[PDB]
Amino acid sequence: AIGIGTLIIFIAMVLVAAVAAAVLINTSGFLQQKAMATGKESTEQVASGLLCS
Amino acid sequence: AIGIGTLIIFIAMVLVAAVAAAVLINTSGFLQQKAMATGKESTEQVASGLLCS
Repeated sequence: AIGIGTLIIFIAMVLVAAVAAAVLINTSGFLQQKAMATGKESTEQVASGLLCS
Repeated sequence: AIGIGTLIIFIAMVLVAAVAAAVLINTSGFLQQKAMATGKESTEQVASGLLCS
């Protein structure tokens, strides 16, 4: 009798961990974009300019 | 984390020293002209003349 239930709740544990992992993976992706963008943009700003002759 | 910023501000140090150097170089140029001019002119003045016979 006991055995049956153990299996069922095990399935839930798996799925819930999976769902949480998805958040972390996705979020890391979302940040990767902006992280790079900010650095490149900021460098181009400080480095570039024109000079009166 | 720290490394990133060090690089960026280094760039600024370079450019600011460059801009200051430009002033000194240019200014020296501006003075070179007048310095010479004054000497030549002044000599020609003291040396030249006419005499009644």
